[PDB]
Amino acid sequence: GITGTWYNQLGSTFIVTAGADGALTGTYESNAESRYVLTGRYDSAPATDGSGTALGWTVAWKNNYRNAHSATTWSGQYVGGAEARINTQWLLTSGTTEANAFKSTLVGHDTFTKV
Amino acid sequence: GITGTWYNQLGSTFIVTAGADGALTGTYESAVGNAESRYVLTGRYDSAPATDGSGTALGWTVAWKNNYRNAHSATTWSGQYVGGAEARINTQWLLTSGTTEANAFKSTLVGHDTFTKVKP
Amino acid sequence: GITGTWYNQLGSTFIVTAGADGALTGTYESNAESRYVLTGRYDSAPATDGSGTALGWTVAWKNNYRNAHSATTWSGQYVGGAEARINTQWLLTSGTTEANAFKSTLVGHDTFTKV
Amino acid sequence: GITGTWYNQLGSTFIVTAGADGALTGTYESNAESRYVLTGRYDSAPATDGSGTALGWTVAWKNNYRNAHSATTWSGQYVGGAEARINTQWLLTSGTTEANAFKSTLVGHDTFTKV
Repeated sequence: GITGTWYNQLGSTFIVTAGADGALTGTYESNAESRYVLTGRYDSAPATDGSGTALGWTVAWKNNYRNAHSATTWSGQYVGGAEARINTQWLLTSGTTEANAFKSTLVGHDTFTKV
Repeated sequence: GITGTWYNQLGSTFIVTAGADGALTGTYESAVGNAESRYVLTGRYDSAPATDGSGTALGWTVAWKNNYRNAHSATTWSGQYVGGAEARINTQWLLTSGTTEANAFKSTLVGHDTFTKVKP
Repeated sequence: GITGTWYNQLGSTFIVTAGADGALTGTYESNAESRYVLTGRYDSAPATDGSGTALGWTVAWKNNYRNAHSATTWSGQYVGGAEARINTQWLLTSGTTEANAFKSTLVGHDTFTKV
Repeated sequence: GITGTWYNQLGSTFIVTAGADGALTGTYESNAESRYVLTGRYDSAPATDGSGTALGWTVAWKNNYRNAHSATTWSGQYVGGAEARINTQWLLTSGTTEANAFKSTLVGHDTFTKV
């Protein structure tokens, strides 16, 4: 159920392939200037008790056209079914000097759907 | 640089290779939790950091499943590498477990890790 | 604005009083055994540009009937408007031995509405 | 054991009184320009098995001299002993417009000592 195209509410889009041995590979877009490589991992043998599938992935926001000197990680779970969704929490860290490290990391949450 | 063997404050080991293309590949062995042996890791880093003394942003994921066991969970580390006298990588991390919908509210642990090239 | 009775996504009720110089006082429930004291602070002089009102509160999960040996803090902002809402992120810390400190804190998010 | 003056390792000072009712009251200094009111809660009946004591507190960064339109919540635990410490994770939320509301919260950590 994970392989495919996913959308959040802010428009953004991500296309992933969930390989056989837990790999997650794909791209994240918000045009070419807006596409970034993603890579992650997921639990390739989840429970069957009704639990979701744990996964995670990272995007460093540099492509051949841009560099924000930052990286986001999303940690969450795939919830299959008719309203399949991926519920995540994320951390965005920015390259900062030591003096400003205390405010280098933003936290938030995102839900992705197939629609 | 980032490539090498790193240790966190708890004795966990992170062996990583920083590719040319912003890719991070390696292995992680955790000292704590529902873990055993090495786990595959993958991530990304900024391969063209700023000059001003800023650190290098990076992140990576481990799904806690190998041939020995499966914890049904995954951890993502988000942070930055700071080179120099004592090189170090400072991170914040999110550990998400597979749960049913009713317990999704308690599925995610949050913490911070410091990695260094010398074992503590 | 902030003063009154609020509800989250899950059926918990939060009754607050917002005081003239930034105190937040009240109770958090989910009967009496599920009733706990909260306290916090808010920006008593927000921006007039459209931004929300920053706030936070804490609940320790001890009352006369129960003690879970833990505390939750909510960090967020009130938004006045169509549906007045409080959007938050929370941290729940459990008292642990230092061997288990790594697993002591959960993170999540909640949205409160007067409905 | 919590009542007292506490220092983090970046020049900040927390003076707190822990009340018999589970209340935390005090001052956070980062000068009188730099003094802010804090309020929180803690477990007034913790375990005596070596587990720490859960607590939290909030500072809204408004005083009579300045206003950052922001608030920090600290979630953590007190650990007694020779080298007593309070280990925390915090959330700093800023007042933002609706569209910037995703970049509104910073996450970090703090350790305080009686030094």
